[PDB]
Amino acid sequence: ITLEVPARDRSYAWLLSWLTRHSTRTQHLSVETSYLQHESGRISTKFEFIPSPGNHFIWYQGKWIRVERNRDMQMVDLQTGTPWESVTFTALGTDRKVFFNILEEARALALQQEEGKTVMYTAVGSEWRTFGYPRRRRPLDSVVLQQGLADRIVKDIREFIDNPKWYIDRGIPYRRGYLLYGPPGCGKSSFITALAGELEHSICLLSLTDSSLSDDRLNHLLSVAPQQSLVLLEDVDAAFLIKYQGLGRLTFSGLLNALDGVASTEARIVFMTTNYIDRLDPALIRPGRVDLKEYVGYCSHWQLTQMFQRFYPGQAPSLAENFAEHVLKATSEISPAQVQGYFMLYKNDPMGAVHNIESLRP
Amino acid sequence: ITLEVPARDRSYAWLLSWLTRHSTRTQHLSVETSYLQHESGRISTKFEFIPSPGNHFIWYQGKWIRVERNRDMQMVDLQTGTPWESVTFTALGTDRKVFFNILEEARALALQQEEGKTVMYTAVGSEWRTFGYPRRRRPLDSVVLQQGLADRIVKDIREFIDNPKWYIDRGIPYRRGYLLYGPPGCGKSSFITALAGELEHSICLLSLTDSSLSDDRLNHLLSVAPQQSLVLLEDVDAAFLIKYQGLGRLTFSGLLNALDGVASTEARIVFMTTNYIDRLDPALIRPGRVDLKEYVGYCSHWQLTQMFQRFYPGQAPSLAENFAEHVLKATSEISPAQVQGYFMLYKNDPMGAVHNIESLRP
Ligand SMILES: Nc1ncnc2c1ncn2[C@@H]1O[C@H](COP(=O)(O)OP(=O)(O)OP(O)(O)=S)[C@@H](O)[C@H]1O
Ligand SMILES: Nc1ncnc2c1ncn2[C@@H]1O[C@H](COP(=O)(O)OP(=O)(O)OP(O)(O)=S)[C@@H](O)[C@H]1O
Ligand SMILES: [Mg+2]
Ligand SMILES: [Mg+2]
Repeated sequence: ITLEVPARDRSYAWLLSWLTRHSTRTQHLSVETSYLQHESGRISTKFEFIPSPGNHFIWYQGKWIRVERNRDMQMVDLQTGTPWESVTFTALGTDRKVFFNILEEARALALQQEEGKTVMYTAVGSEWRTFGYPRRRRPLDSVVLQQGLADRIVKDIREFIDNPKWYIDRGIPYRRGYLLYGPPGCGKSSFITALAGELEHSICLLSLTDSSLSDDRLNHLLSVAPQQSLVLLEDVDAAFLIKYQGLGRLTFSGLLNALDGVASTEARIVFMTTNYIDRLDPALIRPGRVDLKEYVGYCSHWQLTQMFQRFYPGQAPSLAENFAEHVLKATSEISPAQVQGYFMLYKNDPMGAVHNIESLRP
Repeated sequence: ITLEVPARDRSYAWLLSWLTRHSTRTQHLSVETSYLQHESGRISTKFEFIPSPGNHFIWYQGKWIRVERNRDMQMVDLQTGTPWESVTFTALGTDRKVFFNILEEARALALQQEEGKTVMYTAVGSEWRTFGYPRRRRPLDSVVLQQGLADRIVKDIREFIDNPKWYIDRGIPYRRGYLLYGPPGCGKSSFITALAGELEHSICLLSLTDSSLSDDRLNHLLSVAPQQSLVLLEDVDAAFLIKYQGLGRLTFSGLLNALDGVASTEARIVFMTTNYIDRLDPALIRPGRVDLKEYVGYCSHWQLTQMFQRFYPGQAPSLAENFAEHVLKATSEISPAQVQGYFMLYKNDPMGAVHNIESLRP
């Protein structure tokens, strides 16, 4: 008779979600307490009732079905670092089309739960797991970069995603990589978040300086990356000097051969972020691994004008021009974050913002 | 009565494949979720239904057969680092020819699944395992090397494979090795992939700087390498200085005696790749271990001409000559990867490619 055993690998989440959502008559429940991010930032705790071992029964269209958890917890391993957490579906039939159907429905509901939000994955051992809960999509119009830099990057990445046949009919690998660099507090990580929210993509964070990251495990992680997901390497310069400086068993050649080597996977987009670009070996930022280097730097006239128009909507452009001129006359280099803080002091008080410029001259 | 116990060693894969393919009436299934690389790069997730413990039955020609998995998971070891994963075939006969027949059929189907693709193996402990899924065979006409370098290597390796009797009638060992060296971004790994795809061979990656690689384990791995497979050592210079610099318990003499020693195996082809050749000890690149050193270097006139003809098919040769002349006049040394990126900017716009050459002068 029909029987299915998920095995707890890159599928467990979706089936748990469906189990909770559809049944509504189940017993042997549990308590999963977590945070929920309501509108207006006022978080509140929330309970999800999820299975616990013993026999659970569900009536979905057609025949009765018996689902179950078989957690005979012998877990001497890091493969889960928790009980093995099997699951079981079964039913008194021998036409296994309906089981395939229910699982695909679970996939559909899972991918539909995140409609206007941004998932963040993370590395658990050598697999990708959800991390926390869906975040709020930071709009892309609220990250003011230099004149004609966000449009360039967005256009290039869109062109990359909507021309896969041009890469195959010439034998090139279907990969790409980007590198944002510049001083501290200038718009790298925020732009990455906004870009991920504009392309309906997700994010997958990867911390090289981590105690459980061998070259083989890294080569396996980037190959099993979720579909339609940006991978991200934050501060890749702090990992190497052509010599490792972190806790772990990762080398330089392993990284260089995992990004672009002989057994690298297709349809992958990697971002890197660094503050200092002189400490990066030229064998890691050459074309093939990193096809677009961009410098997100200190503010200029246009940036300050646009930031002023963002914070105080409903003012004449003359006031914004006055602000930009005064600030850029006062101090030579000023990052957008300092300007953000300065506006954070004067909420809904544009005149006071234009009057108290002299507090920025360090 | 007839009974067989695979023992989970260099055979498990093929029997699992046959179990899935032929039965179609099995129960106690499972869920193996993975990626599938359709045409046009648009990957999609995919499910394979594979066995799970309990009794499975199959009707293959002749007599009924009872197959089974006996996973009584006690796994305190790295020999599998997972449950022991036995398998069992059995049948009410005493003529053990048919079992041999079914296993050979499984081997046939397994070797036939990969028809126009390239397998990549990897090192799991001290055995070779499949890694991911079959890749797409990069054509050899899309890797433009110097004038008469790919033909030379391909001809030498073909002559090696099609004259095994000349090596035995003179007592020489039936081994060979190659070494590609040169600057970064000049065509080493890509050429290795193309060459493996042209000879219907496979690839077996080996990372020396790995935490679980003793000299004995290495001597055992290269002896149990799959049939018709290139072995590959990427960045062999970063492992030694005549002193180890990696995580592991590997030495120099162990490597030198594993490649060519007293207990080295026959019918083996090894590739090495390095950027710096001066840091290699002359006792590792002398003849016997490495019989052909080649320098894949910066571009020249002919390379640029051929690359232009590859990217923009259907243009007059005059335009390609103009491009090559202008680029080689602009900058002294330019690698093929920079040229690839420059063409990646101007898609299907040859005139713009010939006009915007000056953007390469650094
Ligand atoms: N162009 C910009 N427009 C709006 N806010 C910006 C801009 N650039 C930076 N910021 C502000 O910078 C803050 C954080 O930006 P980040 O991208 O994290 O800076 P950063 O480069 O990561 O600095 P480090 O090195 O990580 S401490 C946020 O509060 C943003 O509001
Ligand atoms: N002769 C060539 N023809 C076409 N593409 C080439 C050629 N040489 C290099 N490339 C490009 O180089 C890229 C990677 O080639 P690789 O062989 O990996 O370079 P590499 O020598 O491995 O550099 P490192 O040291 O590993 S960063 C691919 O995108 C190729 O298109
Ligand atoms: Mg940051
Ligand atoms: Mg390489």
